[PDB]
Amino acid sequence: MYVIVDIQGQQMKVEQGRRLFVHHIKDVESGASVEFDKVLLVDNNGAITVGSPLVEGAKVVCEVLTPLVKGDKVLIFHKKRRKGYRKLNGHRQQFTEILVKEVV
Amino acid sequence: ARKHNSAEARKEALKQMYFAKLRNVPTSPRKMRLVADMIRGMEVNRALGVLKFSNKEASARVEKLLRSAVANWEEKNERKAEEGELFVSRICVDGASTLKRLRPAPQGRGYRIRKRSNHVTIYVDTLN
Amino acid sequence: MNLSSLKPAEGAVKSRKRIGRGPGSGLGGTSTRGHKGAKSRSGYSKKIGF
Amino acid sequence: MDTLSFKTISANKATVTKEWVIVDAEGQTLGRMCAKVAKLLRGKYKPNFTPHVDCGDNVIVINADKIVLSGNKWDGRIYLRHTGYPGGQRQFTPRDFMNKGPEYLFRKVVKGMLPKNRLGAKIIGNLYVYAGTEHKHEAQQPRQLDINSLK
Amino acid sequence: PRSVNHVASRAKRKRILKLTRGYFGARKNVWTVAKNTWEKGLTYAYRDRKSKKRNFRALWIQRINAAARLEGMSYSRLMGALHANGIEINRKVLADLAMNHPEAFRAIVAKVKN
RNA sequence: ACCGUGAGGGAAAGGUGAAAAGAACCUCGAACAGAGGAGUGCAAUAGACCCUGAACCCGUCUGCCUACAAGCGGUAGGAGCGCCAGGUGUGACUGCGUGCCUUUUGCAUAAUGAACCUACGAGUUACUGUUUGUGGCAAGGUUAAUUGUUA
RNA sequence: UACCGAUGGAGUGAGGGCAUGGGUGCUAAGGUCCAUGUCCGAGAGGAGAAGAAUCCGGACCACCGGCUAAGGUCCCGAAA
RNA sequence: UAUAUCGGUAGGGGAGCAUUCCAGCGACGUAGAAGGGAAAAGGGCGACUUUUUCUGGAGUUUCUGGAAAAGCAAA
Ligand SMILES: [K+]
Ligand SMILES: [K+]
Ligand SMILES: [K+]
Ligand SMILES: [K+]
Ligand SMILES: [K+]
Ligand SMILES: [K+]
Ligand SMILES: [K+]
Ligand SMILES: [K+]
Ligand SMILES: [Mg+2]
Ligand SMILES: [Mg+2]
Ligand SMILES: [Mg+2]
Ligand SMILES: [Mg+2]
Ligand SMILES: [Mg+2]
Ligand SMILES: [Mg+2]
Ligand SMILES: [Mg+2]
Ligand SMILES: [Mg+2]
Ligand SMILES: [Mg+2]
Ligand SMILES: [Mg+2]
Ligand SMILES: [Mg+2]
Ligand SMILES: [Mg+2]
Ligand SMILES: [Mg+2]
Ligand SMILES: [Mg+2]
Ligand SMILES: [Mg+2]
Ligand SMILES: [Mg+2]
Ligand SMILES: [Mg+2]
Ligand SMILES: [Mg+2]
Ligand SMILES: [Mg+2]
Ligand SMILES: [Mg+2]
Ligand SMILES: [Mg+2]
Ligand SMILES: [Mg+2]
Ligand SMILES: [Mg+2]
Ligand SMILES: [Mg+2]
Ligand SMILES: [Mg+2]
Ligand SMILES: [Mg+2]
Ligand SMILES: [Mg+2]
Ligand SMILES: [Mg+2]
Ligand SMILES: [Mg+2]
Ligand SMILES: [Mg+2]
Ligand SMILES: [Mg+2]
Ligand SMILES: [Mg+2]
Ligand SMILES: [Mg+2]
Ligand code: NA
Ligand code: NA
Ligand code: NA
Repeated sequence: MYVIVDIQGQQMKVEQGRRLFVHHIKDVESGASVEFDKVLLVDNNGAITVGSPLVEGAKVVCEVLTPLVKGDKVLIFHKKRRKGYRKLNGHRQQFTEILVKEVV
Repeated sequence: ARKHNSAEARKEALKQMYFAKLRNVPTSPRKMRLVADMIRGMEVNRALGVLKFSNKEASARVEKLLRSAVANWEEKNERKAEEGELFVSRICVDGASTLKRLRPAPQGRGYRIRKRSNHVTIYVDTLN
Repeated sequence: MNLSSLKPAEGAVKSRKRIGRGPGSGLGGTSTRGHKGAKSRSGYSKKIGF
Repeated sequence: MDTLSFKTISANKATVTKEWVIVDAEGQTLGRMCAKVAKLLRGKYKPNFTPHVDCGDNVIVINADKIVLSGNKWDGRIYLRHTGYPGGQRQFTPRDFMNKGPEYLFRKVVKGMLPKNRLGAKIIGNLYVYAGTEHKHEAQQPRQLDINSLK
Repeated sequence: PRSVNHVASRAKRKRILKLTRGYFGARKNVWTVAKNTWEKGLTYAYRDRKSKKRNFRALWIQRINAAARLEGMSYSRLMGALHANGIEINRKVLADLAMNHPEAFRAIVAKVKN
């Protein structure tokens, strides 16, 4: 059984014990519990439920493993030729690692 | 003691290699490399015949280098080599120091002449 | 404080401006002089009263 | 690190689902049929379509000499080519192509609707065109596709 | 005093030249050529980070179109029906279901087939 | 040194090792030409051009790719193969993409400029004004040249 | 929402295209001289095959989320 | 805390990194310094910084303040 759930503005297909990376959740610590409503589809191993105003009464419960994980460094470069304008910066996206414990 | 240990390791490693070197041969590395590519990977007695009868000038020095390498193998293995036993397992030609000369050209101009040298390395081994 | 933790008053010392040392500083290339004309040249001086 | 965890899958040579299909050109317009044939060869009818893989079907066209061209295009459409020598431009018609053989006209049309790269050059080799109804492609079991069903 | 930053000046070049490995010919190791090549590549990377979103959306739409035509609809009709019914599943999830979970895609289509 | 009839102009060029202990003797070879050994030495990949030993440039080996393919050579995707536990090499195939500097109303420009690398190379200092940040004293503020003591 | 005083530091004083009102020219010119706006200059992104200033639109960074503009939905090429 | 704002040439303003040397305070080094090769990690962002290993075989460095022969891609 899997579900389609919106976590931090992104729709993910999740199952029990799946170890997601999601957009950073602020003000949590390792081992904390986070609930996620907004389930759009439930596949119960053959039976499919589709929710237009969300699937009612469904949720995904997760545990925070790592509250802050940084992605790979990306170089951000701007240059306009013959104008002398040039700048180079670094960027790292921030994520939270979670583990799915229960799917309702 | 660090450099002594490193040197001892390298000295032990060299005992299992059978090679000879020619250094600062006052001839063109490219022309020498033609001969090297001709004899790379070839059985030693055929290589000696090829170098003896080759039409390149550098083959004469390559032949004596090959004989020296076979002698080094024989000394390090404490026995004489048999027929068809050894083969040219590695050979390389590197460029070496250049002599710079000046040659006059028309209307008062002077041009540079390069007299090049090379190094040759030959490793022999058995066709195992 | 002693000789090991000397500290000037806040805002008392300022770093000097260094031109002609690259694009990121904002002061390289033409080095604050504009493009051409008399005022861009080495040794230009203003004639006083001209 | 790979922080995505929800990725779109690309099909590859092992996981593509290629099939042999047979289409009929009894009374079809040439360009309209060839556009759908190009879609079939490209793989745009597959839910696992992948732009960098040959993922489409092998298409056998039968009754190719019964294709239809509207208007005066049988002789009025002028194809131009060049031999590369001075004064070397040459003219020909779809009629000249069809006289040479239906497969030449069909290949000329389908190429042009295929992508212009190495993948398209390979994909054009999956098209088989026959004048009659007699072709020898047993042991592949091509299924019969109604060309009018595709939209 | 005399100051020459030999080591730092050389280290900057060496750090950048580690990034130009794999390039063709002089563009991998000759420094003025290599540094020229690497910056143009950075402008390309900025542009392509934006273009990647459009490319992946186009791929999803094509896969959804094929699956909808298998089910009997077209992409535009299917998406109009989904929007009218208020289904918020995005094109990435729809394309994933179309490729890998055809029964789920079929149930979604059957929901709005009315 | 070299260049110039001459007046004159005018270079490049430091580093074995603590100590020469600077490699007796053997092997290949006409020959140290050079090397492989042995021996000295902490170390000879410190062996005389000898501390360290970078780049451009030149080779050999191993892995992967490559003989139906067409444009600044990258960038974003992405199989397969190969190494060492989720890292690393390569890159079938696909999308996008006319270097850089300078000068210009405007340059892929068939406008300028550079063979490449390493090293060198261009808003500095003094005095006097002025504005300002920060301070000391304050109806006052400040000494110059110089002098005394010990230095 | 940043207009004036006083003070420290400037650069610019070769402009260009389009629309509108005109002079000049031949009611020629990617011509030339003014005026009023606008854009390029100093501006990336989308459509127009490819185009400095025509049509849409002003780029803090990241995203394999969504809605739209001009313009489009047979294939190359997203969508009837 | 909210709201607003963050394309840029000439050009103005702000805040920093590295380099050589000095003062003060701490430290390291033949049980291996600087330098050279390879690898890994980090930074609102960046200039850059740490760590591991090989080579190397004798010096180097942290923080606070001070002073400049203080940074190259084109002449
Ligand atoms: K410049
Ligand atoms: K030494
Ligand atoms: K020494
Ligand atoms: K070396
Ligand atoms: K490429
Ligand atoms: K010219
Ligand atoms: K004007
Ligand atoms: K030092
Ligand atoms: Mg010679
Ligand atoms: Mg001869
Ligand atoms: Mg003469
Ligand atoms: Mg500026
Ligand atoms: Mg000026
Ligand atoms: Mg200039
Ligand atoms: Mg001017
Ligand atoms: Mg002068
Ligand atoms: Mg978008
Ligand atoms: Mg002699
Ligand atoms: Mg050494
Ligand atoms: Mg040395
Ligand atoms: Mg061909
Ligand atoms: Mg081939
Ligand atoms: Mg001009
Ligand atoms: Mg242009
Ligand atoms: Mg000129
Ligand atoms: Mg030139
Ligand atoms: Mg040029
Ligand atoms: Mg250059
Ligand atoms: Mg140069
Ligand atoms: Mg003027
Ligand atoms: Mg004027
Ligand atoms: Mg004009
Ligand atoms: Mg200008
Ligand atoms: Mg503007
Ligand atoms: Mg829409
Ligand atoms: Mg389409
Ligand atoms: Mg903006
Ligand atoms: Mg800005
Ligand atoms: Mg060590
Ligand atoms: Mg300097
Ligand atoms: Mg330099
Ligand atoms: Na000797
Ligand atoms: Na030149
Ligand atoms: Na500033």
